[PDB]
Amino acid sequence: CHGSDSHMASEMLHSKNDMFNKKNAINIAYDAKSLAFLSHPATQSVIN
Amino acid sequence: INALVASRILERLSTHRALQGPHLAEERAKMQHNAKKFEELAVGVLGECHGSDSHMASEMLHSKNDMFNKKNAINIAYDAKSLAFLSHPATQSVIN
Amino acid sequence: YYALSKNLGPKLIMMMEMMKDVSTFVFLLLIFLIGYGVAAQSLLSPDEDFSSRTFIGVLFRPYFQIYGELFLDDLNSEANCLGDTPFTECSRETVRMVPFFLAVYILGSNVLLVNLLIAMFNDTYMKVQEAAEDLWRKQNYELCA
Amino acid sequence: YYALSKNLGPKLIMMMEMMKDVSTFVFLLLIFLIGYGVAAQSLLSPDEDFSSRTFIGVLFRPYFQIYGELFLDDLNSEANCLGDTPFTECSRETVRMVPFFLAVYILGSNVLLVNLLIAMFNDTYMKVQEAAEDLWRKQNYELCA
Amino acid sequence: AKTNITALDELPSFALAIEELYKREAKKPHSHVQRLVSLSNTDVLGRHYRGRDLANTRAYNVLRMDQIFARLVSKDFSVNRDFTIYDSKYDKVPGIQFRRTAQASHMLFLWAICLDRFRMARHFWLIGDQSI
Amino acid sequence: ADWYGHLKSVTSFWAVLFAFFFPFFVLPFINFSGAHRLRRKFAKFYSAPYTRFISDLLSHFVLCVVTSYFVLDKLEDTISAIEWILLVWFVALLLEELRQMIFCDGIAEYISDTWNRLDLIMITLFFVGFFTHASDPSNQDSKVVSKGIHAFLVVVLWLRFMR
Amino acid sequence: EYKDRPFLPAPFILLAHVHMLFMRLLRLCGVHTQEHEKIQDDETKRKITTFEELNTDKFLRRWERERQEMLEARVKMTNDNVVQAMGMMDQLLEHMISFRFSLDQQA
Amino acid sequence: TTFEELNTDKFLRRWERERQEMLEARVKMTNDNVVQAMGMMDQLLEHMISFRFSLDQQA
Ligand SMILES: CC(C)CCC[C@@H](C)[C@H]1CC[C@H]2[C@@H]3CC=C4C[C@@H](O)CC[C@]4(C)[C@H]3CC[C@]12C
Ligand SMILES: CC(C)CCC[C@@H](C)[C@H]1CC[C@H]2[C@@H]3CC=C4C[C@@H](O)CC[C@]4(C)[C@H]3CC[C@]12C
Ligand SMILES: CC(C)CCC[C@@H](C)[C@H]1CC[C@H]2[C@@H]3CC=C4C[C@@H](O)CC[C@]4(C)[C@H]3CC[C@]12C
Ligand SMILES: CC(C)CCC[C@@H](C)[C@H]1CC[C@H]2[C@@H]3CC=C4C[C@@H](O)CC[C@]4(C)[C@H]3CC[C@]12C
Ligand SMILES: CC(C)CCC[C@@H](C)[C@H]1CC[C@H]2[C@@H]3CC=C4C[C@@H](O)CC[C@]4(C)[C@H]3CC[C@]12C
Repeated sequence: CHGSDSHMASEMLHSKNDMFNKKNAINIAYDAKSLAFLSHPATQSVIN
Repeated sequence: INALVASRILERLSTHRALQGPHLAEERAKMQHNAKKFEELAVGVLGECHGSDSHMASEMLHSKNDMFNKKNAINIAYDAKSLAFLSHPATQSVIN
Repeated sequence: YYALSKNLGPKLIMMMEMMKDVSTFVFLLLIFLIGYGVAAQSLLSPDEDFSSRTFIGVLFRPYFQIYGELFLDDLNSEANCLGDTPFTECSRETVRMVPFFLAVYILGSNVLLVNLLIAMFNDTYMKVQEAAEDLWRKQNYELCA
Repeated sequence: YYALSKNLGPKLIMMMEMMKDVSTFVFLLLIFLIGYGVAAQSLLSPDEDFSSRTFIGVLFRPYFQIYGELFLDDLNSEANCLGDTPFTECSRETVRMVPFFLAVYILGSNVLLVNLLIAMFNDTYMKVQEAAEDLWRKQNYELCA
Repeated sequence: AKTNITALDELPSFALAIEELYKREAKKPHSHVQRLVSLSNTDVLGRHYRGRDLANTRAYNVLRMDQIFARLVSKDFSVNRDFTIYDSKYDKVPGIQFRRTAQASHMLFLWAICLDRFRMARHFWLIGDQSI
Repeated sequence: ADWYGHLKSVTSFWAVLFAFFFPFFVLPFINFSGAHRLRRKFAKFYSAPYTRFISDLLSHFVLCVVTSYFVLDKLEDTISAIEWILLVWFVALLLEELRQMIFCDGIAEYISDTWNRLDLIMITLFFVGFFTHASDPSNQDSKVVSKGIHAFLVVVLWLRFMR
Repeated sequence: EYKDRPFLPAPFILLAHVHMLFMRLLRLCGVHTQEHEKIQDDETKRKITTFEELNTDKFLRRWERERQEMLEARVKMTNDNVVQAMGMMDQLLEHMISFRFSLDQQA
Repeated sequence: TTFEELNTDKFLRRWERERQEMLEARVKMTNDNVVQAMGMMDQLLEHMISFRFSLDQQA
């Protein structure tokens, strides 16, 4: 995603999903304790 | 000189406003790859020269070429920001 | 003119790289220096009006105590302790906490921060030595030109 | 508020990791400090009743001598040695062992323990630098939230 | 069999099919599913409150399993199910077949994660959406 | 697991130390692996090797504190009570070292260990200092020389604590 | 070291010393006591034996499979297979030359 | 949704091609190919022995 369109990838990470009580992928990733996902440059770019 | 110029044009072209887009990604990648290859060529030929005749290689690096406003290969290399070419022992020997 | 030398020149480039670690050390020490300095100056003179001398007292001795010059004789004179043991038989008991604060402070500054600066330098040096050598080789032509 | 910075924040996490090495250094020095301090205080004053001043004398000068402030003039005054050479022509010959004990002590504390702390920091730093960077990246979201 | 609970009676046919897959795998000797459900200490609808006959005949329903997986993720994870879209009145809505597929796929996906069957899990993960 | 003598809650320094000093107030309310059981658990807890280490540490720590006060405080004109207590303590230590030499491994095996050599040096230093004081207790010079030998004794005692 | 050590701490170890001397005197001269211990049952012994034997076989199977998945072993095994393939071609050529003879004698 | 699905398929294709270009996979695949080559030789030998029988019965 980050290779193809950085802005569209940013838009996907910010999307709120109804199936997990209306919160985004980074919140799920933090709840899943996925250190590898959080340390990725794309995820860090959206957090910044 | 042509390999250095080619490396600079492909490297600068791959990071440009004309090449941004979702569909243009893979070619861009290709450009970077190609850039590296040309850089390798530019180093490689030079290395061969230093193996064969150090003095004649020194004479070739000092030659002024008319097609790029009468200046040598090291000036072109500096203008192309080729760190690999400048750090080579043959190039350093001519600078010293 | 040291930059033209193959020994002094890359080392100069490495020094410019290590300046960020120097800045990191300065930001961490500044915290301990102003905290300990305000606390120690207030503890030594609790009944004095604020002046410019109060501000120098907050930065003068705290900064120079991290280089090993401990002004313990001067601190002993300022604390008005008349005993042979250094901080006994004082007028106020609060000023006897002055060596304890100091005891914490030089543990923070000399044993902890200086040694971490040594660790940061060694790591930074190993990381950017080859890049510094390459950058010196580009600057060799630049100086020749 | 330094934790939000990409330079100061991971270094803060590394400092919290190096605190165990700091604790190791404190446990090893405590041994030499109380041993040398009780021995040196007893050697300087062998005919004095125990008091609170005896306890401060055991911890005051031993702790501050590891930072380079050597109270040799003060030790010379307390030993009652009247010679021009520092520990000659004393009333008791046992007090002439006071600089020798000191000679061993600062060899143990400054040359051995401080340099081992430097070695432990460098090893610890190289081990936990990448984990500290990853943990800072998780804390970046935590601070944003 | 019919149940007095309105939440359980609202469940579609495929939920009962997933319940049959959980029951059939669970009745096998030394199955980790039976231990997970018994050690979970919850009631039939999955709420952490710890008759008995319903609580045992339909002990591997989908709502309780959803609750068990929710506790496994974190302390405030709560997966939202919407089984009202499987009624025949919503068939005219554009793209409904994808949504019905996606939800169904998700439930089967979770079942395949529980039995540690990676290939079928990967297959249901690729069929559905919200991959990451 | 052999350490801790096979028990669940005995894991940190503080837990075993708290249970040691307070036997009747932390042991029943802890995980266990009548006079039939309390006595059995007490025999298992105090038969554990970790508990003997904790007892030896505490014993050596009191020895260090008591000997440190003895060398800092001035000597009296006769042999004091604390001096007699330290005399009994170091004979007991000397008898334990002799018992280990004769009845356990061998003399060669004992001398090989560096801590046994340190044990021998500390007992030797104390007895030289004690007899120096006890030869002439009212002599000021004897008091000064005795404290001089006992300075070395305190240095070895605190250095041995590292074991 | 701390398993065999005397139970009581240093100032009080003298009591432990006199207790050990009393036990040694009562055991050597008096002979009024002995030593008691506990012996594991045969059921738990054969249970430990079965576990150890099963895991020994399991480790040998895993070790053999791991050594067969190395790159060097695979290159060596493929090489031997190519050698066996030529051997089969040599047999094929013998059958071929036999027909050549048979077809020559058939005319 | 379309972007995420397309990139998921793209990553799986790239991942599969990368796993097929490893040295271990290539050595394993060439080894299986040599095994299949012997199998084809075994079939060839069966056809050969069939002619041997046919030529023997032809005289
Ligand atoms: C703050 C944390 C790190 C530890 C706490 C230790 C502090 C509270 C202790 C350590 C040393 C102490 C001081 C030591 C001795 C004296 C002399 C006494 O006549 C008055 C109190 C005074 C002046 C104490 C005040 C409290 C003190 C400063
Ligand atoms: C291994 C290291 C950390 C040893 C620790 C040394 C500490 C416990 C020692 C070193 C210097 C000491 C201080 C020296 C002088 C004084 C003044 C006196 O009037 C009260 C006690 C006080 C304030 C001491 C408190 C304890 C002290 C801070
Ligand atoms: C203990 C190990 C490490 C080495 C032993 C060295 C010790 C025993 C030595 C080294 C220096 C020595 C001292 C040096 C000089 C004098 C002056 C003399 O008029 C009386 C003895 C006295 C005070 C010595 C006592 C013994 C001494 C302390
Ligand atoms: C490389 C290093 C270890 C060199 C060793 C230095 C040693 C041998 C030196 C340094 C300082 C010295 C001491 C300095 C002063 C005195 C007081 C005097 O009345 C007796 C000797 C005595 C006690 C000295 C003994 C020897 C001594 C401890
Ligand atoms: C092995 C190590 C630890 C032990 C060192 C030996 C010590 C206990 C002995 C060896 C030499 C001794 C010194 C020899 C001579 C004198 C001079 C006398 O007027 C006072 C005592 C004094 C200063 C002695 C003090 C104790 C002494 C230092």
